[PDB]
Formats: sequence, C-alpha cells, structure tokens
Amino acid sequence: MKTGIHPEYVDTTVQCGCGHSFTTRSTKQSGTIVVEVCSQCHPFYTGKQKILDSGGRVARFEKRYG
Amino acid sequence: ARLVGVDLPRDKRMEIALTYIYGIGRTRSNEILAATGIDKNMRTKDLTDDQVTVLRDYIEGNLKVEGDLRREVQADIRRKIEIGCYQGLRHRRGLPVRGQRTKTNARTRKGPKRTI
Amino acid sequence: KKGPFVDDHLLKKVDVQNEKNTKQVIKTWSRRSTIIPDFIGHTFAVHDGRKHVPVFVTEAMVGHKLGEFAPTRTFKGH
Amino acid sequence: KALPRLKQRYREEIREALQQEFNYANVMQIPGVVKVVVNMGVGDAARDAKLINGAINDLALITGQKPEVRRARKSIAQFKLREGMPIGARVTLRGDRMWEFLDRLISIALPRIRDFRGLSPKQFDGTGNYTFGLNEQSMFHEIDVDSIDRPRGMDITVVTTATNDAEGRALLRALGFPFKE
RNA sequence: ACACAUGCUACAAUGGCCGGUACAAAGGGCUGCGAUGCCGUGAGGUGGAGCGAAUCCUUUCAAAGCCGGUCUCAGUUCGGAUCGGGGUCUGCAACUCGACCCCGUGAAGUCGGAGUCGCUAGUAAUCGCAGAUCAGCAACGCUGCGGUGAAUACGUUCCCG
Repeated sequence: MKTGIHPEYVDTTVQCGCGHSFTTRSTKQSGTIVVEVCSQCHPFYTGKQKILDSGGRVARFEKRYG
Repeated sequence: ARLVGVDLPRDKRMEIALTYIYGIGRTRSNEILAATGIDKNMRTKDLTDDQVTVLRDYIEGNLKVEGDLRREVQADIRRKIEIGCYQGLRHRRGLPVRGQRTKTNARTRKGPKRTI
Repeated sequence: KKGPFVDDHLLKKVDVQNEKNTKQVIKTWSRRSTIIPDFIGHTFAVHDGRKHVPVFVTEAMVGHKLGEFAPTRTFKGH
Repeated sequence: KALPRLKQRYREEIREALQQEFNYANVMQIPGVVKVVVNMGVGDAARDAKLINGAINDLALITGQKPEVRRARKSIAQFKLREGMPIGARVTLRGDRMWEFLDRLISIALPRIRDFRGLSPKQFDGTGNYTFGLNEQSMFHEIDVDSIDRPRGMDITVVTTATNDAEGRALLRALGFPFKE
C-alpha cells in the first residue's frame, strides 16, 4: 500500500430497517451506513410474483362468470 | 430521499414526491398518503427513514411499480403484436391504435417529419 | 360488462363442430365476437367483404372480436 | 479482526462443502477468489478531457484504492482515439480489500438496483471467472446521490482458481452471490 | 411518406391545485324530463315523487368572481397528447369505428420566420349555459343566451375596394 494517495479506510457499522446489523471496513467518513436493504433478497419473491402475473383466459371467465 | 427505486428530489412535497415513480400519479398519492399517515405537506429533506419503511412496504405490497409496470405493459403490447390483431398491425406500422384520424394529424405516432 | 354478444349462428355452428370433435375450415360472415373460449382451435374463414382469410384461434384470442384478425384495408404508399 | 467476514465464513464453510461436492482428493485444489478487478469506462476521451479525473475519483471511494489510469494501446481512428489518451482506469483488489469490497457490495450494492432480477449464471469465461455489468452507478451508499451528475458505469470481474466453470458457479453460489435460473 | 385550411388546448404565478362562498339569461321535456332516498370513487345502478309543465324536472340553476391555504419559476404540483390495465351506458351489435369514468403512463410545447386576420362599445377579449340533428355520439362544430368587461381613432400622404 502506498501512503498518502489512498483515501481513508475506516470500520463501519451497517444497519437496515429491521435492525439486521453488519460490521465492515469501508471508505465512509461517517463510520456507519443507515441502509434500507438487508440480506433479504426480493428476487425470490419478485420472480414468483412475475411468474404469477401471466394468464388471462381465467380473467375473461372472470368477467363472465358462467 | 430514496424509495422503491426513484431518487427523490431535494425539496418537494410528498404528494408530488410519490408521483415521480412510474406507478403513482396524483390520486395514488392522495390515497397512499391517506392510508399510511404521512402528511402530504412534508418535504423530502424532512422525510424519515421509518416513513420510507412503512410507505415503501405499503406501495410495494399493495400496488405495482417500475419493473412490474414497464416490462409489464411492454409484455401486453408485444402480446397483441404477436397474435396478429389489427391493433397489432397499428403497432407494427407505427400508426395510431384507437382508429383515430390518420390523414392529417396523428403526428405524435409518426414522429418527426419527412416531407415529400 | 353484462351479457356479452355471442353470434348465435356461429354459436350453433361452433357447438356442432366441437361436439363431433370435427375441425373444418369455416367460411364465416361474422366480424363481431370471439365470445367463449369454446372457440379455441377452430379455424375461422373471416370475411372482410371480398375474400375469406383462415384464422387459427388460440388461447390469447379470447377478448378480441373476431373480424380483425383479418384486416380490411390495404396500404403500401409507393 | 483476524479474518474479513466473507473470508470468516469462506475459510471453513464454503471450503468444507465444496470438498463435499467435488472430490478433488487433494486439499488445496479447491477454488477461491484471486483478484477482483474493476475495469472503468469512459470512451469520452478526445471528446472530453475533464471526465477521466471524474473516473479516477469514481473508482476511488467505491473502494479505497487509487485507480491506475489505463490508456490506449493504439490510435484507432473512428472512435476518436489517440495513442496515450486516458480511457478509463481500473483497480485490482486482492486480500482484505477484496473481501471487504465483496461482502459490502453483496449486502449493499446488489439489492438496490431497480428491478434487479438476478445475475446470469452463463457469464463465465472458459475458466471460472465471472464478469457482470453495472450500467448506471449509485448502487453504493458510499457515493452521495447529489454529488453525481452523469452516471459512470463499470465492469466488475471476479477471478477464481476454478479450473472449470461449474466450479465457479458452485463457489459463487455458495458464496453469497446471486443468480437466477 | 405527405401539403393546405378552419378551429380547440396550451406553453404557466393576472397561474395551477384544495377548501369556503355570491350573483344570470334564455331555453328543453311522453313510451319524454325524471327528484328525495339507497349502492358505488366515479361514470352510473336501483327506484319512481312530480309534471304535456311561469307550477314538476333540467338541482334552489351557472362558470369566470370574491375570502383562505399551498405551490416558488422548474420542462415543474405547467401541459395533456400518447400508451397499458380496469369499468359504465346506448344499442341486435362498440373489431375495422362510440362517448363517458377510474388508475397509471406524462410526449411536443419557453409566445412562434416570411407573411397575414379580426374588431371602433356593452364591441374586442375571456367565462360558462341551452338548443336543433340525435338510441348513442366523433360537437372543440353550428345556432342562440347571458356574466365580467378594455385600448385607440392625430388624420387621408400611402396599400385595398
């Protein structure tokens, strides 16, 4: 590592809304990150919703209901 | 502030700050801000991250947004352009779909002008 | 949003077609309804006035009225 | 902290389970991340002189390294190039910088991108290296979202000791990196 | 793919949006106009008071106006085209081709080159209202009704008849 050219590299404490907390080295001067994302990926859920999204024959039978 | 995926501005009221997302206009802002409880007069600088939490969970839970709406529609337009409809033909040729005037106006579908 | 149309002549013909499990090209006058999903699979010779165009009906056709899987106007420009 | 967190779990769990999955029969044979290099874009060289210092600054404070400015091998005429113009810098990460960058992006950068469905498993080379595209930026909470006028994108490469490709799929699957069949 | 012509909505603060509130004129109505009430977010649905109408219905009728709050000059709380989903009504039937409502979507457009048009007082300008045709409507059209309401005319040299 060279001395003076690299930015300061500090410990941090990352917190999400649910409180699931992370401790890392980082570049932030604040020493913390107040984030809205945790290790709760929505791809698993988003993908399911997207898969669920198609199919309209049923919807038509919906309007017509007999 | 940050929300569902739209970067909120510096100084806007909440019933306008919610509007900058693809799924929300003015009326959805007047119904979302009535259901959740955030004052519509609140600026974006004065917004709370817990208000981002409750508001965010509400409007991803009970309403659809950017990716759903867009690759969402854009699956319905390509749906009617695959099956061979007449509105499919209008989306093919680049013409107005509602069967409206094509002789003089409907320049917003043909676009920029070439003159012969 | 209540009782949708139905094309009663095509309705009588369609039922006969699917009871016997027979599929036949149909010269059809009707431009007005693809009413039930009972019409799925039947080939419709749609009549734009001048000739009959064969149209296969699949699951996505439900909710599009029958005539404009065949267009009535012709345009090229040059 | 004796071990970075990703490496805290890597030094026991992913290695023991990856031996479970593949019977190399030899310790030591057992893939791990070598470097994480972060190529940088631009292509505005010749067209605009000022931005590349925007990219030097950009690579830095996403991770804390001074990106080394990498320039043109040759002047190729159509896309205005000139031998020796700066066209994007890159930063090579290895060790504590590699792992702290990885865990942070993993638990921070990947979830935020709008409509972030996943990452393709297909994007390997012949030998187990994974590269994917960050089109805009501001996936990172290190960059303040009003400091940032135009979006500077970047490639991020993970380079492993994976002699195959499903070796690297298996590592980067067990390591907390997303994918989507 | 185009080019012309008459209109309408605009490009914002003399403005937009929310709340409160005051004032018209004329008209229209039988297999028509249809109230209170109830169901809807809203087009509307259910129901039929009462009227062939200075009586009943079109609500006691308006909108611009006034009082108040918010927005702070920005491609925006300007602008509504377009497009997606979801509906209602009319009709045997809304695909080619109806209007209206709801949710989203949110483009051009920063007062407009040469040229050119209208208007001399309740006029111009702007604001709603009704009617005929009509089951429904392409009505921003046409014919009318009223509301608020200016500037300028030195004068025949010049253009037009």
